[PDB]
Amino acid sequence: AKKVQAYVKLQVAAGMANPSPPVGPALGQQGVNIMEFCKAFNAKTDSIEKGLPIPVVITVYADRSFTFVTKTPPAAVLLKKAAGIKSGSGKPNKDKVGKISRAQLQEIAQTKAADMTGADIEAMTRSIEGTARSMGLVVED
Amino acid sequence: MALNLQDKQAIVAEVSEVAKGALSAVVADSRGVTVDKMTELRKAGREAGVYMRVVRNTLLRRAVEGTPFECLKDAFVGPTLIAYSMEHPGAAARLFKEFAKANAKFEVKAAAFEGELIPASQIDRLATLPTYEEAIARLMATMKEASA
Amino acid sequence: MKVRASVKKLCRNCKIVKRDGVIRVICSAEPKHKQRQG
RNA sequence: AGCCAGGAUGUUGGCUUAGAAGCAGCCAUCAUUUAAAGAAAGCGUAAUAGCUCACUGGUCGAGUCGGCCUGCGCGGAAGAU
Repeated sequence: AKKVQAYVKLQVAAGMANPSPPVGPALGQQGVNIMEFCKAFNAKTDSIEKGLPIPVVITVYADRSFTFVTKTPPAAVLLKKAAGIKSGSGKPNKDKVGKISRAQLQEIAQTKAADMTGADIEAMTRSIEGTARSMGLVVED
Repeated sequence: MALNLQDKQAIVAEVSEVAKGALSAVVADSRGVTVDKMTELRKAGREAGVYMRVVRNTLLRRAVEGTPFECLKDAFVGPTLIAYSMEHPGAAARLFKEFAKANAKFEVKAAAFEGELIPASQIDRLATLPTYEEAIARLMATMKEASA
Repeated sequence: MKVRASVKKLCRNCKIVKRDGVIRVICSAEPKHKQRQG
């Protein structure tokens, strides 16, 4: 990629591409088609998984017919479904209560290595530590 | 800019490259972006790993500060921006060709390939440094020139 | 006009100028800011 | 100082709310790519959006900034034969 036009990243539903309240028309209305988002998005989404937030950016200029593109999951929410307590803090960040695993935080970042500058695979992990310690999440490391 | 014990580090590394370097080109990143340097990063990774370093230094006392020792022609490659692509163990193997290709993708510019000082010339995109190891193109005609 | 005994810059855009021997606050961004000594 | 650029990721931080996406509030005020980019200073919105600003990179090529002491001046300063 060398040039981007615009993007509205929102956490939308992999199971079925048709939410009324969450986004509905707000997903794309400025040249975007809500009819092209249930005929192609679910085309590639049966090939990995459905159910969790899958952000999507849409390529609409003025020709009415875009080229949907994928995205990658969030890393701060990766410690909610894969690490421990979902929320992360529970209380205001004054007292450390959270925790993480030691074998994890190494493979749970290799999935999202397609958006990490740190060349080395482990230099990608070192960044996770900051992500994982957002509130001070104390690894029994 | 801390005082002087910081910039001199830049001059040290740059002089180490220019003197202990090889054939290299320029890359004029007037409006550098994320992905242009990322492709340059992969390209440098191909050359034996990380020695095709490319830092954003067009600055006289910073990049032009190592010219006097080696590459004593960088005053004219001292202007608005020259992200000199200094080399290291090896040769020209594909540095110029790869630049010549990646700049022609509209990647920002290379100031019309201002060029480094391997030769006694200034700007000449050459393709005469791709092949430096091949020793098998000479064993292709041995089993077809015996019968006749 | 804020025509005030005390006048001052309010924001970054506010400029102090004297013209005809009088202080004025003149603001590029905010018509409100634009003042006067009296 | 202006003049060209950027002003980015987790993120829209979470609630309580009606909605809250920097900007209603309360509160944490952290971390990342690092040239740098405030969980945000203004504007802006239905709320996003959007627009700036902060800091930082480019041109340019001498000075430049705000405190102290004191001299002299300005305003504050409107009455009736």
